Parts: sequence; structure tokens; C-alpha cells
Amino acid sequence: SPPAVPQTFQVAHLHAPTGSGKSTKVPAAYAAQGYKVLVLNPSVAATLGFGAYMSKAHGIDPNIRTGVRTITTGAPITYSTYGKFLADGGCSGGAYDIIICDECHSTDSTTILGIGTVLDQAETAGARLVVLATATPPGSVTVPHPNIEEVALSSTGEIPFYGKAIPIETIKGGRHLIFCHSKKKCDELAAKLSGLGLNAVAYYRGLDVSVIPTSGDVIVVATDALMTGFTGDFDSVIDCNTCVTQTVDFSLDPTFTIETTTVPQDAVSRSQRRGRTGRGRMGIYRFVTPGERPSGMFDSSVLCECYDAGCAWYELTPAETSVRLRAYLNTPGLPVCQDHLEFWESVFTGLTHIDAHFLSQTKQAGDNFPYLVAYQATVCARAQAPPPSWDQMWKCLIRLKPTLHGPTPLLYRLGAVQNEVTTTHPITKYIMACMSA
Amino acid sequence: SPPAVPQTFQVAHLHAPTGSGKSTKVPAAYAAQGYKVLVLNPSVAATLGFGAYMSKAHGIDPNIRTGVRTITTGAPITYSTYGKFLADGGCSGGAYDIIICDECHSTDSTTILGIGTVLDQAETAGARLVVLATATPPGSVTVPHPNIEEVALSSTGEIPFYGKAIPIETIKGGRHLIFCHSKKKCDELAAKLSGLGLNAVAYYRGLDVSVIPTSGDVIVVATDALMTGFTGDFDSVIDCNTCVTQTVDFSLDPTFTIETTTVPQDAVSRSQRRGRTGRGRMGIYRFVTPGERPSGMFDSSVLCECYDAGCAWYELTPAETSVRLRAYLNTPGLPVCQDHLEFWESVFTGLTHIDAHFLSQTKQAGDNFPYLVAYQATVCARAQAPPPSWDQMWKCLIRLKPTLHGPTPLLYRLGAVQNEVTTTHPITKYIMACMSA
Amino acid sequence: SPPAVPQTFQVAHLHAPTGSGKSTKVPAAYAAQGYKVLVLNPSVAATLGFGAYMSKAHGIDPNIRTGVRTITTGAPITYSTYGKFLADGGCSGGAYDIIICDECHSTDSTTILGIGTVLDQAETAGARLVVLATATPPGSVTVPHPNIEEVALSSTGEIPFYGKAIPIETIKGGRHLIFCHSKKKCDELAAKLSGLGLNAVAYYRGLDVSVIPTSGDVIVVATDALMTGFTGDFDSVIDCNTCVTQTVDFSLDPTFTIETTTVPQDAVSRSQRRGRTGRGRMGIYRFVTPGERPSGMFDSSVLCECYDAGCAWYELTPAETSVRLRAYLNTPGLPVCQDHLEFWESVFTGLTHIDAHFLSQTKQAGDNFPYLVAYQATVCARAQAPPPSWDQMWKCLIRLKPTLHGPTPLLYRLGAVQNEVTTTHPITKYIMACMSA
DNA sequence: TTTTTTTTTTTTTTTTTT
Ligand SMILES: Nc1ncnc2c1ncn2[C@@H]1O[C@H](COP(=O)(O)OP(=O)(O)O)[C@@H](O)[C@H]1O
Ligand SMILES: Nc1ncnc2c1ncn2[C@@H]1O[C@H](COP(=O)(O)OP(=O)(O)O)[C@@H](O)[C@H]1O
Ligand SMILES: Nc1ncnc2c1ncn2[C@@H]1O[C@H](COP(=O)(O)OP(=O)(O)O)[C@@H](O)[C@H]1O
Ligand code: BEF
Ligand code: BEF
Ligand code: BEF
Ligand SMILES: [Mn+2]
Ligand SMILES: [Mn+2]
Ligand SMILES: [Mn+2]
Repeated sequence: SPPAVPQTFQVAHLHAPTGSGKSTKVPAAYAAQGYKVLVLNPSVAATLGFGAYMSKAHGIDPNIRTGVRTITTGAPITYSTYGKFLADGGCSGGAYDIIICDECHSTDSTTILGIGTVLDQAETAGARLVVLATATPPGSVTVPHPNIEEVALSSTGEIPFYGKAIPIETIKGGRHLIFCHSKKKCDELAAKLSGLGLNAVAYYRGLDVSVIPTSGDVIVVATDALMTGFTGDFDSVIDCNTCVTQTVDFSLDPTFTIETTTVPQDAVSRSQRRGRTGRGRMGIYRFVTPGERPSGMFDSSVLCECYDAGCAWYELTPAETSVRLRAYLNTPGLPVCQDHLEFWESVFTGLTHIDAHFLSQTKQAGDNFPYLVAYQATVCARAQAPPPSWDQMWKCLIRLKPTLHGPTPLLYRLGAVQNEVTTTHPITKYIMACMSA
Repeated sequence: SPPAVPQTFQVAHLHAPTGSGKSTKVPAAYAAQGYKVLVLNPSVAATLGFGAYMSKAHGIDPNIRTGVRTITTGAPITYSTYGKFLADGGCSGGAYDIIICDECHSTDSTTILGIGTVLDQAETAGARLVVLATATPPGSVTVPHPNIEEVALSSTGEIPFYGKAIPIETIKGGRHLIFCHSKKKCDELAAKLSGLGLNAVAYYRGLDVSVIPTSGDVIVVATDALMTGFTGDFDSVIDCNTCVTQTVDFSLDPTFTIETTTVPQDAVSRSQRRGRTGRGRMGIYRFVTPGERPSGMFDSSVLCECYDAGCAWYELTPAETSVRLRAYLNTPGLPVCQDHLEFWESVFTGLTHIDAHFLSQTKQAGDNFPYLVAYQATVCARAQAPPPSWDQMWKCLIRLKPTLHGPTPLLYRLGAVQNEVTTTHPITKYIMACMSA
Repeated sequence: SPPAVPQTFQVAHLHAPTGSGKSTKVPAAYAAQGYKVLVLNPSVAATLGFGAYMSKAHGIDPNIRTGVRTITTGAPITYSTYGKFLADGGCSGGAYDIIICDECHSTDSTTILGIGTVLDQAETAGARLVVLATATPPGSVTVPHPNIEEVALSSTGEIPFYGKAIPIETIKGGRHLIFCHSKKKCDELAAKLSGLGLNAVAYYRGLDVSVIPTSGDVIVVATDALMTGFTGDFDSVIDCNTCVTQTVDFSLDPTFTIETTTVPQDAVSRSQRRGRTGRGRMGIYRFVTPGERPSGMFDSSVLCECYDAGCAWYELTPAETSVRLRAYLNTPGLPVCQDHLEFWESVFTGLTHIDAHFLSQTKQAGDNFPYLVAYQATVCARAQAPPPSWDQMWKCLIRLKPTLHGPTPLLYRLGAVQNEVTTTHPITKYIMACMSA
């Protein structure tokens, strides 16, 4: 199955079910042929997990690169998150022979930006083979997994769960993973369970991977933070079947609107979440709702998110970000999306001289679109105007409340707007013009 | 006055004037007898308020449950909003001995749904006593309050107010609460006052309770968001005496019409609004219009609103919602309403496969009947037809404007209809048939 | 031309052709002299339009007040509709030095009520100068406009239009405004044109001003909603030369009759409609019928309409409305009308205790004389009698159809009467007596 | 059959990863 290493640059695909070994066996086999391999994964939990596992199961301590930890052993295999890969400047000269873009079904800005970067610097960097691996390629439907029994949940059960219920004897003893669409529910559920006599713990972006015991009975309640790549040796998985996504609406009021919505999971999500169990042994998968929506395409808001990440986290200029997204969108076999690069690039190119103090605050707060949020805060402060509203999202301005007054120079809509609004700010006019043509 | 805890399940009533302590002293006294008590209140502002107050006045940090915050201390008393109670799945097995349905005069869908839920799961959950508390029972007239002087407003005053006027020296210094029937007026009035040298602030569903200072001179302009349960230590209250309500009209054109109207407040509203002052000390109540209309009965539109909330917010099937409303309507001592359960249940049972993206948008927009609005949007999009009109209510479809064409498949009337209309859509025919018999 | 600001109160007139700048340059020049200016305009479209224009053409973001939007910048100029002015309580103490009553040729109840209010509170409010501005004073004939070529329409053309025809090449490309006497024709025409390949859109009271693009080729089909104050940068205007007006007939059968009729436009209307083009550049004006009827006087039905508006929208008692209309009728240079204040005041003074639910419904339905309509509905319901007929105007009673029976207690005639009629109701007898002397 | 303008205008509790 693994693509043979060609004598000249080449991008190939690798498709195999969840748990088959695309992230472990494959890269090992390549190393065995005397090749230097880099494996990029979107999950921090999974990346760190390869360190320990590859150690005691393949006798090879690989190099590990993540925001949390770094281990340089000098082995021929390196596991890194896409995020850490971008923050390190991308490809190194003659650093690797093969680069494996793992979980290339991920449609988060960092993975898109990362894979684009690879597809744009790989050959020049001296790599002979780039591999796009995933168990759920762009246009694919959920297929039965040999190790996973799929059992729907009913209304019987002492624990309420998205309309259905979870029977305690179903998670009393053993290792189990419960997917919840938001951190808030993860917290409540984990609590509900702990207050029952169960060893429950919650996990999501922001918490420490150590919270998950390597062994022993445990019930982990998490978000899509544990959706891909991760192996937690779970006997079962309970999926709410819902997910949080973002959409962009060009409502010209005055510019665009980025709305976060909770919707039914798509095929990719269902297969990946299900895939957290049945890894090297039989497992059970319990769900709330059957079926799902098709995949293969992602919203233009994701592109917006890439420019924002490029500007806020990876010191990439809009132009530079374009070159990378272009490589991605022009490569066959990946998720497709409306070509709005020019538009988004021209938008962000206008957002200059942002307040560093504000940017820093929205990044550390975990805000979505930290750059756009902070930029709007910047514009407001400079106009001594209040933010769109006074909710958490704009706390970085509460400190100026006594001086701020008048209408808000709305640049775009990132949430609810309560204060009066003015649409005459230069940037607003510039964005509208970027939309008119 | 407080009902004694029986040895077997029993639902009792508790009626006492506003500010007497039904939501604080009573639940404390029960806890003192070694009982676990749950207090459900419709107000988020009031619920959070019990946290701090019960702390420094009854030396007992209770558990707090609301959409905004959660505090699990482990105390024998828990304060929760009806909304948060429903979103948590309802009653917990052997979680409480007594459940107090506070402010059971509230006729909003969430309170009705909540109380029904309690009256349907309480005994089975192991509760021995359910208490229905309020200062304004179903068929009751406004009675004089010992701490409140009622002074009508006149035409003298620099601030215009619903036909009358408010004298500045009447609110210059001290703490005051001004009731306005809509957020729009709350905003204008608060502005008018701030631009006078007064510390004014507006408050309604959507803003943050923190906007109201714990102490110091302040003038709060709010909607019925601060009508019940809340204690803000106000020296006075100024009431516009008007309120926003909803009505359903079975106009068979083609189906029904839900109309929002501004009308004179009823007795319940007058006593509750008045009751925001005179809490533990003398207070003043100024009004625009005297007298009021009788209470005890609510419009069938409220039931419609419950099914819609059940479907949009609490993951309840129409059938499940019916079981809860039935418990409510069959319990003596509560507000009565036409028994249209069967009808409304059959209506919503037909509205399936709604677009999640649309539902999500109408919920976050605060639209009334978010499910019906979104469902109509769904039907339109699927027929590539435009919405009833192009006002804010249908913005979620503006994005398809270029493709939408032809007449609107009107399912029912939720507002003004400007575009041409077709009444042949399956759902429309189904609704008409639900009405014919 | 602009009246100099006197040291003591004074009401002056300002007459200048359409598009000369009475609503923009003039108020700016006053602000330049360190004066605070309020500009009242009857059009919502025009008012919002001043916001953007004054911004990028006079570098001054003015305060904007309308039902749809509010922008408080703190500038020395404020633009407001008469409607919004009345709903805010009228004049503010020492809020402005100059009040400019724009488009004082408008004979709609709101403008009349508004200007009367100003002429009655201005001095007391501390204003030094009240200005009555218009391009078409009371007794004035249509005069040639230097920027407008007037070209009659013929029978040649593919688009039928009030007896004549419109040649497609006359509106194919460019910006054009077409006046139609009713919303129904606006809809059909706009459709007819869109179904030809033209970017056509309809506009009238009720739709959103956003429907009109700021630029690009467009054909707007509208009612007198775009008759005054508005600047849409149109290359031409096509006028049907007809308008909808109302008349009152004291037919003593039993009381009066208010009839809506379609008639030939008067001079004011022709000059104002023509004035939508040729604003800052040459334009074309095409018409169906030449000439027109003289202006300067309006029907007693307008006064009736003021009391009704005062009662239904501006919380004004008949007595209060009289004080304002009196100020209007006693001020030289404005449109004159029969002095029937006493009569109309005594009529409305009798209409008390109207059903709020009905009033609310006729207001939201856009009915003319919403108060009188709703009052008649109220009387009927209280007598368990059916309405005058069963047409749209009385839909608010269809819901009682099964209980209503007998003759209709006709209070007056607002339309066709089909059901049997009784003239013995107290209110009817009271109205007749108000007419007898 | 064919057929009517213009400006004022709506609350409450559930709720978002990567
Ligand atoms: N961190 C780990 N802990 C325990 N087992 C692991 C771990 N990583 C991999 N494995 C084992 O190796 C198999 C292949 O894992 P992996 O390469 O991650 O699969 P995938 O094809 O999904 O990328 C799994 O089925 C599992 O049994
Ligand atoms: N949050 C609070 N802040 C200050 N005082 C409070 C608060 N809550 C309750 N109180 C005091 O306790 C009394 C009883 O309050 P409460 O139980 O809420 O009354 P009710 O009978 O209306 O339910 C009030 O009159 C007031 O003096
Ligand atoms: N909203 C607008 N958009 C474009 N031009 C405008 C606008 N408002 C005013 N103008 C320009 O300024 C001139 C004066 O407009 P205005 O003050 O409204 O005239 P009027 O004398 O009719 O009240 C117009 O001829 C036009 O060129
Ligand atoms: F396909 Be494996 F779950 F990364
Ligand atoms: F009766 Be209290 F005001 F809740
Ligand atoms: F006289 Be302008 F057209 F208001
Ligand atoms: Mn993998
Ligand atoms: Mn209470
Ligand atoms: Mn003008």
C-alpha cells in the first residue's frame, strides 16, 4: 500500500482504515529502508503518543516536536504537529527524504496551512516523497470497521445525553471515551459522572494531556481534541454526533459575518470519532443519531481563518499565506473549497498596525479569529469608541470603558452587536470595496 | 406558612407577598431540617443573586446553575434557572427531597416546560415535596404592599415617558429601576439619562448582569428581564405599565398567524414589577397608567412556544413535550390555558429535517419561535424560493438571494409577507389538515 | 438666502429649488457659525441618506434618528424624521439653537403634527431660530428646473404604463426611478422589468432602504416613499402623474365617510417627484400627463388623520394634538386647511378604552386610520356584532366570527359596508351630535 | 371583474472545537 520512494519529487496518497498503522508502521517501514521521515499530525495528544509507543513497540525513539514538548534523539523519524512545524519556519534544507502529511482530512486552518506549506517547499527542500495519509479521503462515505460494533443509544439510562441516555453499566469499569461538542458539556458531564463513583476526566484544547491515565478504568469526556490520530486504548466510544463549525456570510451589513454554529457531524467526523476505539482490538461505538452529511468541501471561513492564523501565529504575510493555500487548492485528492484567496488576501492586507497588546490578549484567551477580534479592538480604541458589545470577546477594552464613547466603527460581524454602529471607517469602506469587486 | 414535608409525594402551594423571603428564608428553613432543596427560578439575574446573598446573609454557599455560571459547593441548597434545569435533563435520581418551583406565575415557555417537567418526574425521582411558590397566584388581584408607596407620574418633568414625564429630582441620586416594554426604548432612555449627568445603564436578555452595580447611585432601564425574583436594592421603580405579548390567530390564510403586540400589563406584571422595590425596606413605585387586566389565563401561543423551545433548545420530541405540558395543565393552582396540546403536537411532529445551520442562526439571533422561523427558511431554500419578505427575520437566506425565485411556500405567518405566496407545499397542506380536525 | 440667527425667537422661511442644498449645505453653514442644528425630514430614506453623504462630502458625521436606526456621534447637526421626533417626546431643553422643519410642503399627518409641535415648543425649549424649508411653498406653480429636461412619453414602447408606454432603450443601462401610485403596480412593473434582463427593484413604506444599490445600473419602481428629500443619483425619472389621496365626506349616514381615491398629482407632487433627478447634474423627466392641479390647501381628512396618529402612535391626547395643530394653522406660510380642530377633537375624545390587541394589529398591518379601524372593531366585539364587512381591513375580528351576530354598530364609514347596520350605538349618537353643532 | 401613499413599531430562559 505505501507509495514507493521515487527518484524525483512526487506527491502520493495513502488511504487505510483507522488504526491500521498509517502513522506508525508505515513511517517505520520507510526508516527501515534508510530514509529520513517527517510525520506531521494535527493532534498534540497523538504526536506525544507516538513518542512513547514507537519507543516500546518499534524500538525507535523518534524526535518529537510540539508546543508542549521537544525531544531530539537523532532518530530517522520525526513526529511533529502542523502547528509546531509552521512555528519552526517550515521545511529544512535536506532535512528529510519523505514528508508524511498525516490526517490530511483535517480542515482546520493550521493543518491546511501546514500541508500547503509542505506541498510548496518539499521538493525545493530536497524531499523525494510527500505522502497525504488519512482513513477518510475527501469524497468518501462511512464504511464498516471490522473491530467496531455500532450500538445506538436509547432513552433508557440514568445519564441524560443529547436527547438520549447513557446506561451506567455501559461505562462502569473499563476505558471509555465520550465526545461532546463543547467544553461546557465536557465539564458538566465529567462532573455528573465523577459524582457517581466513576473515574471521570474532561479533556480539550487548553488542558494537559497528562490528565488521561495510561491505564486503569477511566472515562474521558472530550471535544474533537481527541478526534484524530489519538490512541487511548478505549473499550468504547459514545458520540453525540454533533460538532461546532464556522460559516462566513457576506451580508454586506456592512461587510461580512462570521457565525459559529452547532451542526450534525459529517462522515469524516463520524469515522474519525468512531475510530478512537477498535484500535488493535474489538471495540464498541454508541451514538445518538445515525447517518451523517457528506464531506469533501469546506467553508470559505476556513480560508479566512488561515490568513488570520498566518498573521497572528506564524509570522506569515497575507501574500505568503496565499502562496501556501494555492499549493493546497491546486493539489488533487484534498478537500476542495471556493477559491476566495484573492479576496481574503486583500482583506487582511489592509489590516495593518494592529495593537500588539490586544493581539496577545485574544491569542491567550483562545478566541477564534484572534487577529480580526484584536484588529476591531484596535480600531475602536483609536477612535475612542466602544466595542460591538460588552461580552467576554471584547474584555481587552473594558479597561478603557470610561473614555470610549459614540458609535462602534464596525469592521465586520464576529458576534452580537449591541452598541450603535457607524460604517464610515476607512477599513470598513476598504473591506466593502474588496467585496464589490 | 411553608408546607410541611410529607412522608409520601405531594405538591403544595406557597403564597406570600414580594420580598417576604419565599426564595431565600423558606429554602433555608428546609435545609435546616436536614433536607436537600432545589430552587428553580426563571431569572438568571435572580439566580446568580441568590448565590452572593445566601452567602453573606445565611452563611450557606449554595450550588448555582445557569447558562452563564455554575458553582458546585456541595451545599444542601441548589438554585437553578428553569432553562438550565431543562438543558441538564431534568430531575436527577434521588438528587433532592424538595423541589421548589419558584415564581410559578411566569407564563414563558421555559417556566411552563420546566414546571411541567418537575410535576412529571419529581415523585419518580424520589422527591417528597414539590412547592409552587409565587406572590401573585393565578386568579389574584393586586393588593397593597406595606413597604411601597404608589405615586402616579404627571406631565411635569423634563424626561418624556410613555405620555407622561419623569422629574429629574425624582431619580437624581439613589438607586432606581425603570421598566420599558422594549430594548429599543431601554437604550434611548438610558442614553437620554446618561447625557444628563446620571449614572444610567440599560439591561435586558442578552446583556451581562455585571452592568448593574452592587451599590452606589444608579438608574437601571430594563425590560421584564428584571421583572421577577430579582433584588437590586432599589429606592424606587417607575413602570410604563405596558408589556409585549404574543397571540396566535387561526386565520386559515393558509394556516395560523403569530402576532406580537404591545398591550397593558396584567395584575401579575404590575405586582411583580412593583415588587422590585420595597424589598426589606420602604420604597416608591411610580406609574403611567393605573389599574390593570386580570390574570390566570395565557394564550395558546405560549403552548406553541413550548413545543418550539423543546425542539430548538431542550432536545425534546413533540410527544415528550406533551407529556410535560399535560402534567402542568392537569395540576390545580396554576395558570390555565386552552387545551391545544394535540393540535400543536401534531403540527411540530410534521416539521422534520430542519436545516441545522438555519436553526442555529435563529437561536443566536434571539428570534421568537426560532424553530418555526428556521423551518420556513428550510422549506424555502429547498424550493429555491424566497422567504416571506426580506426583513431581518429572514437574513439567514439573503446569502441565497441570487438563486431563490418564485412564490414563497408560506407555512404560516410569523410577520409581514411581501413576496407572492403559494399554499400548495406538503407541510402547508399538512398544517391546514391539522386545523380542519 | 438662509435666515440669519436672531437674538430672540423667530420663525423664518427658506425657499430654493430641488437639489440646491437646503437639507445639506444650509444646516452645515449654520453649524460652521457654532450653532447646534436639528433637521427634521419626513423621509426615512432621505434622513439615513444624509448620514453617509454629510460624512464624505462635508466631513461631519451627524447624529441620525429614525425608527430603523440611531447614531449618536455628538456632532452639532442632527437629522431626524418627524416620526422619530414625535416618538421621542418632541423638543429637548436647550438641545438646539436652530430647528429646521425640512420639506414643510408635506401634508401627511406626521409632518403636520411634527411641525406644529416644533412651532409650539421651540422658543420654550430655547431655540432661537425655526426654519420652514421647501422647494415648493404653499401657493406656488411648477417652475422650470435648469438641470431637468422634461420629455413626455408616447404610445411607442414595449412596456405599458398608465395609458402610455416606456421604451426599453430609455431605461436600459444607467440609474432610473419610476413612480407608481400604488405598491401593487410597483410590484408588477418591477417584475415585468426584471423579467426582461433589467436590474429592477421595488420600494415603498415597509421595505428596507438597502434594496436600493448605492451605485451601478438600477431601476427603482416606487411610491411617494421616494418623493421628497431623497437623492438616489438617478439619470432620469418617469412619473405616472397620479397619486393616492384621502377625503372625508360628512354624509350623515350615520356620521362621516373617509374615502381613499386615486387622482391627478398636484404641483407640489410634480415638482418634488421631478426633483428626484437633476440633483447636482443634468437629468431627464418623463411623464404621462402634462400640467397639474394647484396646491396650498389640504383636506379636513388630514386633520382627522393627525388625531388618529396622535392617539395610536405618539401617546398624545386629542387636547394635546389640538394645541399642536393650532400652532401649525396659525403660522403664516404653510399649507392651509378648514379649521375643524374642535370637531375632530371632540370626536376622538369620545373614543376611549380601545382594545389594545386590535390597535396593535391595525398599526402593524399598515392600515390607514389604525385607531378608527381598531375602535370600530372594539365596539363590534363588545356588542358581539360583526364588522362592516369581512375584508382584510377587519381580519382582526375573523377570530370571533362564530360568536358575532346581528347588525353592525356602524360608527362611521371607512370602506364598503356589506352587513346589516344599526345606528343606535352611544358612540354613533355621540359622533352625530358632534356634527349637528 | 379592473381597485388604496406617506412617517411612528417586538419580552422572557436554554447557547461556540479545532
Ligand atoms: N499511542 C499508542 N498507544 C497504544 N497503542 C498504539 C498507540 N499508537 C498506535 N498504537 C497501535 O498501533 C495501531 C496503529 O496505530 P496508528 O498508526 O496510529 O493508526 P492509524 O492508521 O490510525 O494512523 C493501533 O491499532 C494501535 O493498536
Ligand atoms: N440578592 C439580594 N440582595 C439584597 N437583598 C436580598 C437579596 N435577595 C434577597 N434579599 C432580601 O431578602 C428578602 C427576601 O427576598 P426573596 O426571598 O428573594 O423574596 P421573595 O419572597 O420575593 O421570593 C428581601 O426583601 C431582601 O431584603
Ligand atoms: N445622499 C446623497 N447622495 C448623493 N448626493 C447628495 C446626497 N444628498 C445630497 N446630495 C447632493 O447635494 C445636493 C443638495 O442636496 P439636498 O440638500 O438634499 O437638496 P435640497 O435642496 O433638495 O434639500 C444635491 O444636488 C446632490 O448633488
Ligand atoms: F486513521 Be488513524 F485513526 F489515524
Ligand atoms: F415574590 Be418575590 F418578589 F420573588
Ligand atoms: F428640495 Be429638495 F429636493 F429637498
Ligand atoms: Mn494516524
Ligand atoms: Mn422569589
Ligand atoms: Mn431637502
